[PDB]
Amino acid sequence: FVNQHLCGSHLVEALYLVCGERGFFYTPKT
Amino acid sequence: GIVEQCCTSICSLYQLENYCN
Repeated sequence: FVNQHLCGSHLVEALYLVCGERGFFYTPKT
Repeated sequence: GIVEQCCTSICSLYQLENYCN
């Protein structure tokens, strides 16, 4: 499910699912 | 950043994992 364009809340969702117990850092700066 | 790699271009597991803690 990760191999697509993922934007906004969908991208956050993907990080949430992938990273699990590790958590993650999200910065939309680009 | 992640937006450039996953939003405006196609994302990958490799890339997403870069942002896990």
